[PDB]
Amino acid sequence: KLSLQDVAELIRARACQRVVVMVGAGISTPSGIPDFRSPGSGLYSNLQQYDLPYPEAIFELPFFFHNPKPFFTLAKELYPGNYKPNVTHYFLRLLHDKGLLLRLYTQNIDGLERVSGIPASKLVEAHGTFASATCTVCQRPFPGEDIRADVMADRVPRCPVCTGVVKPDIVFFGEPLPQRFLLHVVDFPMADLLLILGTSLEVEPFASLTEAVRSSVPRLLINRDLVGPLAWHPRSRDVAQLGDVVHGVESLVELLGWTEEMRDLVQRETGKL
Ligand SMILES: [Zn+2]
Repeated sequence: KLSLQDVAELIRARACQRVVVMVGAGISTPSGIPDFRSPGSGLYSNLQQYDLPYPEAIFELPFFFHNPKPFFTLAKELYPGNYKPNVTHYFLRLLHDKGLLLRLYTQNIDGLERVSGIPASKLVEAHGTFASATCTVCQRPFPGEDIRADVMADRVPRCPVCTGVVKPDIVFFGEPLPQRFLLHVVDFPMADLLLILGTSLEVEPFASLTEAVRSSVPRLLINRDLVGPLAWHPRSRDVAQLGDVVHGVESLVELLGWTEEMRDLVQRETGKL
């Protein structure tokens, strides 16, 4: 058995230079990111004014092409700017800056990884991103920055060449995952540490990735509770810090002796923001 502290030591001793992180919704709740599926919110209330059989319909093509305006409501809401990364995000920013981060697989679409300062090439956004868009009609690619004004103005972005709808590269139901997902073939075998923050590991094939790391490689789950493959097939080098994600992360930063540096990075970074 290893403890959180033992993992911290591997990092401190420089024995973990190729960390692979998987993270889910649990890291973005702190930043106040609303759940579109959860009642009681401002965003949930918004979508309720449209004719939708359930909230998940905004992620279905047939609905989109019937009426795109529901989706673009969620888009406006989640578009970069509205929200600020949290300590969880900057922690991953730190790992990058110490040359310790091999890759960061995320299932969020809120973009808070890009904002906290992590480079597209270190990221694999498994659910897609608002940081770019495709024309539905002619297949043309565009910077998210470009449909920005239309999305904040409640207008349906339209392609300049053919004037079709320009859609953020989010993944809808039935859609194949982004191309970058296939980086897992080379990232997981090569990982010396696997870190899993704030995800309940139900959605496949995301969950099954935790089974791609070598048995000699520790797997650390920081999360509300023990979940999926980590729960059903345990491994001897598995460590769980069960509890509040933010709390658990501050503990690791502590055990790593990164307190000072984290406190700082968080003040440059949200300063600017
Ligand atoms: Zn077009």
